[PDB]
Amino acid sequence: DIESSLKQLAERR
Amino acid sequence: KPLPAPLDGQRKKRGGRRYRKMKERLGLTEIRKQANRMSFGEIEEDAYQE
Amino acid sequence: SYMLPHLHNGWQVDQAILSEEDRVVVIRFGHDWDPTCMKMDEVLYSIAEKVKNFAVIYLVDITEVPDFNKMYELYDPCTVMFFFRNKHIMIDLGTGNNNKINWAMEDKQEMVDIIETVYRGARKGRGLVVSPKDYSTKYRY
Amino acid sequence: EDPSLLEWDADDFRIFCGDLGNEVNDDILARAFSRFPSFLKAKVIRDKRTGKTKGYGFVSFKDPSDYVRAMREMNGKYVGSRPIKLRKSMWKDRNLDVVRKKQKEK
Amino acid sequence: VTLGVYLTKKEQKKLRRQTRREAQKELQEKVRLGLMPPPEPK
RNA sequence: AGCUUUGCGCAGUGGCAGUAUCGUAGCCAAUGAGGUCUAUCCGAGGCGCGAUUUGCUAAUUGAAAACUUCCCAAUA
RNA sequence: UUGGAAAAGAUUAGCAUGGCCCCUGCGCAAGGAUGAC
Repeated sequence: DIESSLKQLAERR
Repeated sequence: KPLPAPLDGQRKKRGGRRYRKMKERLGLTEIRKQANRMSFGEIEEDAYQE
Repeated sequence: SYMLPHLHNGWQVDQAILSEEDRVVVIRFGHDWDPTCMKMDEVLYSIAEKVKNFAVIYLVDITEVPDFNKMYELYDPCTVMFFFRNKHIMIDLGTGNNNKINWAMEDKQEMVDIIETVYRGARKGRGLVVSPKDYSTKYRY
Repeated sequence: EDPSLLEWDADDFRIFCGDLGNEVNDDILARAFSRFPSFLKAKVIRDKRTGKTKGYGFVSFKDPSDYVRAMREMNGKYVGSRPIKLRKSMWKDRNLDVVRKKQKEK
Repeated sequence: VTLGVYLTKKEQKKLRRQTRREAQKELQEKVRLGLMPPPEPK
């Protein structure tokens, strides 16, 4: 759950 | 601790009895006059003493 | 991080709004990378468990869930949306538009007061509620 | 002395449900009564040639303990568009008024 | 064979409070049931 | 059989009630809590947290402060 | 009888109950002393 958002944040930044 | 959910029930259903001691503790019969009054016309004590 | 639950489609959003009956649904439309959304989500996480009794927070990505862009005028980089029992609640912040916050306040107490006022007005029955503060001026001196 | 209480008064418990939606809860009171164990009557007081309810309605439930339990559970429950407040029906008739007058002087 | 049980003062007070609450609840249920009028205030 | 005790609950009169009345799910406690008197002596809960049910009636504000179709003109 | 038209309930105050205590009466449990051909 948290990792799914972390990967999205890292990819977009 | 989480903040309790705000709610507004009926403030008071009955009066008298203990209710009076309750206010007596906090909200007792003060002077209730010349303390929250402003005296529109004249000035008490000094002008800008504050 | 972003421990706040996320909604990945319009279906999640439109049953999340109808899921809560005694709690105010808060939806953050925006993007995690967006800094302003980062500030607001940090504030929300700081108060995520404080308002658990009468409020819930969900995060919605605009790119992932773009169906609400036209209907809710989601043209700002970030918006905050308040719902209760399927009805939107407008908040009179003094910014010109009462539908969405559209800004990130650093003080968590301001958001706590805003959500408390929204809950009080929604349970009482008013669709439009007045913010207990004026945000037209940033109060910087 | 409106002749309308002769259909639901059967030595049952009458509950006055007010603070409901004026344009809502037309027949939702019937659903609430059916949910209630007694499911006897859920009459809604409305004005003729008005198009909307008059507010409080009279729900007649045969079982008194079940009526009390439902009133405890449904007190402030969100029914329709507003929480319906349930209290006890008064039913002050001419005989009741005469009895009250007799007991007032004594 | 049977053995009695002795309860302390606090236990007796709690039992009295519970019994009074049960009696009050029974009276309230009887009054709300319409079986008998409530007792006259005094 | 008469009489009486302790404890308990019901009922009743009178009295008290914020140095008062409780919950405590937290902790400690007769395997001893707390003690400046009587200390090779006394013997109970104490400390923090959090509270102070229901009915009736009256009054104020307000146009309306909530119980089931109301109004107008005329005769009987 | 007749004709005609159609605050999502506030606020303050008082009484009683509930709470606690002395006493009374009763019930119950467990007893105490004692009278009688």
